Amino acid sequence: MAKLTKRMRVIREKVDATKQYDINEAIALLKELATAKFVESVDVAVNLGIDARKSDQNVRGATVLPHGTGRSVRVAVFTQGANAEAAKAAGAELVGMEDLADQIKKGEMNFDVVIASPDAMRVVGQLGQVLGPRGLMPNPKVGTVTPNVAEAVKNAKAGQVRYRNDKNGIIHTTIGKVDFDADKLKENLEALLVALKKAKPTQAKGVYIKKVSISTTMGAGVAVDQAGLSASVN
Amino acid sequence: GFEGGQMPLYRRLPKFGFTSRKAAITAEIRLSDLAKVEGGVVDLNTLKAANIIGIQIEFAKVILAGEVTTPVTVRGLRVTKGARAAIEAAGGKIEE
Amino acid sequence: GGSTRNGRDSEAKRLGVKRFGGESVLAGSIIVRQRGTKFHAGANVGCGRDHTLFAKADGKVKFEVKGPKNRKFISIEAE
Amino acid sequence: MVPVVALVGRPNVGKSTLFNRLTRTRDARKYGRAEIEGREFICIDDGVETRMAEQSLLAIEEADVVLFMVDARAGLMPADEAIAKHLRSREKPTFLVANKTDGLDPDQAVVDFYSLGLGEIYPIAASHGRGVLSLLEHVLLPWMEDLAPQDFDPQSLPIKLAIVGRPNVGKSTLTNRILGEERVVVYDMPGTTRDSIYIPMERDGREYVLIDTAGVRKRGKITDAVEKFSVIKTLQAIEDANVVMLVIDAREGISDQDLSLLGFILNSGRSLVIVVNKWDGLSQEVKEQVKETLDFRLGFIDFARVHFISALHGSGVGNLFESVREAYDSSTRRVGTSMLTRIMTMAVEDHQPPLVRGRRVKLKYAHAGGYNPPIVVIHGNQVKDLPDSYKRYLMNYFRKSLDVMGSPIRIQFKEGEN
RNA sequence: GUUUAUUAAAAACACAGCACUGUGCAAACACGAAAGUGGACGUAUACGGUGUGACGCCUGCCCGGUGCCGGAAGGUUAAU
RNA sequence: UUGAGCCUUGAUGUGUAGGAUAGGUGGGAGGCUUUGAAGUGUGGACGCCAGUCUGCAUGGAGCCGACCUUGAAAUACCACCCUUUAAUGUUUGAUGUUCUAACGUUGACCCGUAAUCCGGGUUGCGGACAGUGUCUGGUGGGUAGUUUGACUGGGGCGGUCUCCUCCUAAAGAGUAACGGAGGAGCACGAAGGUUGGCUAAUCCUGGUCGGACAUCAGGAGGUUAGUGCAAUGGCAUAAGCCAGCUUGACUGCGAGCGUGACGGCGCGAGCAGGUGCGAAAGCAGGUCAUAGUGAUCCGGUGGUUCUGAAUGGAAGGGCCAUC
Repeated sequence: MAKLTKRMRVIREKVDATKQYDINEAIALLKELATAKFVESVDVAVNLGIDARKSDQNVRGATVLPHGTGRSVRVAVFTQGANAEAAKAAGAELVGMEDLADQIKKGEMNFDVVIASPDAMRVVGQLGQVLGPRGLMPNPKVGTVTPNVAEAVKNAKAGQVRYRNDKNGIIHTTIGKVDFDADKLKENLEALLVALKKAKPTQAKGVYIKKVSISTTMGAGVAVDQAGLSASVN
Repeated sequence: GFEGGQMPLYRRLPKFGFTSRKAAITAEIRLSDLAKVEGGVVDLNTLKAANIIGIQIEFAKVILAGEVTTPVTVRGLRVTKGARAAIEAAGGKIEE
Repeated sequence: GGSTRNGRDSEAKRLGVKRFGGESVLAGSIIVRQRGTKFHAGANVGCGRDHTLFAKADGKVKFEVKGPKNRKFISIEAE
Repeated sequence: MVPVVALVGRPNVGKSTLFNRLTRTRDARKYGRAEIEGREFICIDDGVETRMAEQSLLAIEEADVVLFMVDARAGLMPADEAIAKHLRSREKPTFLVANKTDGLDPDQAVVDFYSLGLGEIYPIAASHGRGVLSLLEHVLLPWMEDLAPQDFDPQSLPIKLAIVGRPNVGKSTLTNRILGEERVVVYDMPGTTRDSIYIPMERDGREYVLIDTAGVRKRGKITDAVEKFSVIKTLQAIEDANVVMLVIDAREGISDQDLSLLGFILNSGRSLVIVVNKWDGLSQEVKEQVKETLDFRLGFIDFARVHFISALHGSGVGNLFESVREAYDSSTRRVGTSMLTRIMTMAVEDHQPPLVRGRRVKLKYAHAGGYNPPIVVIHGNQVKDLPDSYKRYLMNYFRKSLDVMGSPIRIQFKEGEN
């Protein structure tokens, strides 16, 4: 079972106890530290409170962010009675209810990001029974259960950051890879950091942001020179 | 203002306004308080030589009223659409 | 029984007759718990919720039954 | 053997609201069914109470079909998703409905919901009227293919009993015993009343109630925001009885509220049997003979019968079952103008009907206006010509000359002769 | 025996005797915010309380041992 | 002596599929994890042990998964925190025992003082207790302030109090009584909307099974039926009754009326905007009409910038909606 909690004690004793690091320095560090064999993940582990409401906490999904770059994804814009007819004028991407309808019901899919109005969305990104991915899968939520379609296509075309686990009040968001550049990464954090302050209007504690921490794997992680706080949005 | 043990009629009505406080520092001066222009220049702090106007002024509007036919100033004073209409027609500064 | 659960409170019917001012709404016949026993007709659309004669814009009561039989017909003819 | 809609949708909320709107049958009470056309079927109803998880878990496995519920303002909720998953694995069919559907025409259903490991979410009605029709039809069709289970003698009804007492004692636990001797939990709720309330349930046909507000071991689906609603229930407990049981403790019983509670019982006009529960841990010189004596002197002519049980031992268990039956026989006793008139004569001769304003009154027969709580109406002189006291004196006499281990008996007086 | 002075003398109140309980001394208890004091220069055959009412005569029922009675939870006896 | 607050180890997740054992991977099938890497207990969905069982005791294969499938998922390299569980670091509180040094000493003596008070000192005994101060739970008619209507053919007794209809009710109207009679505390998204359509009871007579019909057949009859739930007024232009189709139980306003002391309550066309249905005219602003409920507070929900005390935000409050 548990032999000795020694290998983890010496390691955590190095770089965690809220040792606040330059965001960029952290990333520089992040690729290796203890013998983790290949370049790893950049994560932010954000701790949010409570149960009974979420705004972007335990999301089996992806939301649009300032600085969407990091990845770009496949996108189809489903335009049915909604802010679709504004999307038809917009003419960005491909907009069409009944042809994209077919394409949805065909047998095969690849347009991961369904910007959607009513019919398409249910198919792609949610389905299965005991759903869950090969390691990654077409995801459902993309804020088109908060439908807008035209402006949505601009945001959509650009890309998008997926994060997911289950049910804990602490919202983890995987910031990116280390095959993405250090300063672009910083910007990913800052973007999510601005969003979160935004998030949650429903009082349960008036500062909902505890730890902005940045971490990788193999007992390797650090804290951020916290800069998410309430003052406006920073 | 009573009515025995039949219920207060105003306790048979609700409350509903709301104060401004800004309000008390918003004064209301007239067109014919350019009669008291006392200097060719309409300036808030000259109109206190008239004492026509608040001690703790922070705001004021100039409203209609009779005419005086003279150059005026008006800066930092609000002036109404109708109010400014004829004191424009007497010459005088009046841009704000 | 032994009861005396009472109090009456609808009131009002047939206010005025014939020339009635003339007015955009008349009471005409607001005439209650009925729809016929003062039957609608003339210068006025609809039989009100409680059955109202209330002008088309104006009206003296014209009254007076019609059809081959039937009703008693209250009619409104403009003032 | 037989289907049950079996509402779930997270532990609480409007979940109940929907059952009342699907039911209409009270006093069958709980279990309990929702009727549609010909066929009627039952209905059944983080970090939540351990007891409340155990009942709910108990409900869904016997459950035969299930209904999982979402609100208008509710959407997303991983906990709901877990409950939904549990249901799939264990294997019974589930339909996904959404409570007081609202929105602004069907929109956000079905879109979130496909991830729910369930597909088509039907939106409902309960405060409008179209949205109930689809659900009832869906269930109907398989259920139509099938066709599953759907003086008057003392034995014409099975004996009705409640278990009332303090807002302290773990009465609900004593309730679990009374229903048990099987060593099994039983306070699994189903829903069949108008609104969110409450268990009377029957075993052996005969009805038991659990009542008051907290400490009772009322930790339920919730419905009494204040101290008040619960009382609305105990008054139900009165309606349903011909027997009530008062649990009192020997270490928090006879509180001020409680002695009032017994005083109330007298109004309640239903048979009193007095229970003392969790009484194996009390001190060897009991406190408590005197506690019995103060209640005795108030005084309750009935048959007592004191019980000293625990819900965590059981001693009194048989003696309670027995006492209620004996009490019911006396209470429900076949009566009859003859008996009453004959014993009465003795009484008035012996101790003297009251005189009023130099005119002596006159009694002249009694008859029974019903027996179950025994009422008599005696036609004599005027209402004020007796004091309530003499009424009671003559009543007490009858209570004496023919056994009434049962409830207080009632006497009336009518006038016509004067 | 005692008593409603200034309506009411008794069957009322008291009382020995009896009964019951509480209290181990820095006592119970009582007064006195407490200090102190009384209780007591005493000391469980007492002390305090409470209660009943001479006297005589009407039989006042111990749960421990072991057993019994009802009951369940168990033990013990069962099918196994 | 012994509970538990925290700390990091433990490893994984029952339907066909799924090898079983599919909590939760950025990215997703290199990492030369060099060492010749493994199948052998905790773990694990669940004991459904199996086997697959563990970075979890063997050396035996290039440095090595010894690449995926396939479902929802599952094999290059792994990642993101939970339920759970230890081992270890602890952190802290209980009990257990003993002590003395606070503290107690209504023990004994010495002493101010040839003073039962007291004080100081010595010693004996108790002892971190006891007790008390705060805080704090339970109890508490002992003590304390007061509460316990009104109508009313004397009151109390009783019965009754709102809301509706009818009659009394004197023929505009309006209406007393402890008058006489009865009811109501909703129901209902179809029972609504709209189009198109359809036309009873009750009785005769005749016909399988057919009984005072159960259907069928005709005749008489003329709305006495039936109205969502009284009772009444009203009801064929049906309001009934049947079906298609719809979602106006829309929205923002409102001439002008009735009817209330006031609180106020009701009717109301049309315009405007948007809608819906209907071939089109047109109809649709909840229900046959008449009952189905309540001020004011104060707080909850959602929206708004309106407010907002140095100054910006931010709270609370107003507003709009709703509980």
